[PDB]
Amino acid sequence: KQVMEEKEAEFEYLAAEIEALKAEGRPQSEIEEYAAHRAAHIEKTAEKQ
Amino acid sequence: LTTTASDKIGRSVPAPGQGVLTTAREHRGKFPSPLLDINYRRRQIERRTKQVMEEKEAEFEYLAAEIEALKAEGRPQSEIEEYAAHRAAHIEKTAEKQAKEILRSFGNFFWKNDPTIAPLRGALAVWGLTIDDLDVASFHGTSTKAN
Amino acid sequence: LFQAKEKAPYTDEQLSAVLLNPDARVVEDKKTGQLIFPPNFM
Amino acid sequence: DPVCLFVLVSTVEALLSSGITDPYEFYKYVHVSELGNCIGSGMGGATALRGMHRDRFLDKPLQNDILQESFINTMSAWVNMLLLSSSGPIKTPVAACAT
Amino acid sequence: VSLESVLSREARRLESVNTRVGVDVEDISAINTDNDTFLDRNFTEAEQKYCLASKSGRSPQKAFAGRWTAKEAVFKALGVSSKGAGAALKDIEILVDENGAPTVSLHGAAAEAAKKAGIKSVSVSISYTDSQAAAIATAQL
Repeated sequence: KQVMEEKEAEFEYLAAEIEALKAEGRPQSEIEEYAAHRAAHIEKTAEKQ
Repeated sequence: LTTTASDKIGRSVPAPGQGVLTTAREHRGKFPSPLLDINYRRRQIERRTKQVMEEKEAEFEYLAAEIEALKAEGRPQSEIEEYAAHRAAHIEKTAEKQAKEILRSFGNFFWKNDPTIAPLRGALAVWGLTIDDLDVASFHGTSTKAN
Repeated sequence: LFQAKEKAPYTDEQLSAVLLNPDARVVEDKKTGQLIFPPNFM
Repeated sequence: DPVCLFVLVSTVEALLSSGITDPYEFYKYVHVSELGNCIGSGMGGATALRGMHRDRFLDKPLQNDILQESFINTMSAWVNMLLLSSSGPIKTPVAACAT
Repeated sequence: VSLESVLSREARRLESVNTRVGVDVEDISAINTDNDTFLDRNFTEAEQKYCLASKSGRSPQKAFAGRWTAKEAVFKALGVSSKGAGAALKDIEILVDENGAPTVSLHGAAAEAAKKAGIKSVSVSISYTDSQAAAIATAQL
């Protein structure tokens, strides 16, 4: 259960990092890429747990 | 780090191959993995710690509840004293085990079984070091022309 | 029952690259039935 | 050495009793680093071990690299060489009876 | 041995009804006693003076940690909604009586919250392992 919650929390922090990168003015693709990569990374982490 | 590797098909038993190369295998993914930042990993440890704390408190309230249930069953005061003290020590031990598994996961072994981190890299990264921090190499150095 | 190898599943240029791409995998070659590191394994 | 022949065939028989006709099958699923060998012995090739002392001291004919066949690791090397091409870890235990 | 497990066992053994409870435990190490801004934000002058005084029988880090744990346990015993993890706990004051037993005094927003929650009074039990202060707090409904 905690792993599940932690995964959701991670994704909301990523939602927040995404909005921060937008505010920095970064490329749409760079953010697409960073986010998809980070998502795969989050998934991988939950699996590891 | 410690490791051994076989060379590939070679039909001379003496002949030196190159198997220890494989320590450097990885896919150089487009971004670094966030794990390569110690501060991110530091957050993640310091984060999970919190859940361990909450979980310990929750455990103790479940034990509070089991205690009241054992009372209701009519059991010996001593049996409950004993069961509870034992269970408490057991809860404590569990939280410790968690704290250590987090340290093992993120501190010592985070790169084991990851195809995007080379083991030589991961081993140095435990200490905040990179491949640029390997200063000395002691060579097998057998004075043979091929080796 | 026993039938020995001779060639590696890779070739001498691929060699180091197979040693460095941990996701390198063979395929069955549809012409020979061998298992080989395909030229585009990377 | 004859013990190498015993090991090679016991290995292939084990592959077949696993339902595998070619070790390269593994390399569909796993990397060539991930396959290990830890086969060992009480002692190495008894033929080579003996011949290198005794028979060379009697000036008989020999294949010259005979020393290598006397080492325990060599049977494991042969298994790798002819069947596997592995890059993975290879280790060599020694415990006479318990090996 | 006489661990706060073995003794908080008895304290915990008092609670079943007419009451809401908080369990909290905090590492002596996790409490940053070297940060004046943290101390001033979360402890009263009376609490700080007690924790820094030799009469506590404890290292200052232990003393501050017990108080911190106790505040958190009390807050949980109140069961009211948190203002977020950044809220100050200074409104929950944890002193000692003439016998050396902990006393819970509620001020400001904590007092208003307790009154809205119908809380009769608040009481607490506290002691220490070698690594962590442990506290159970109890607020009667």
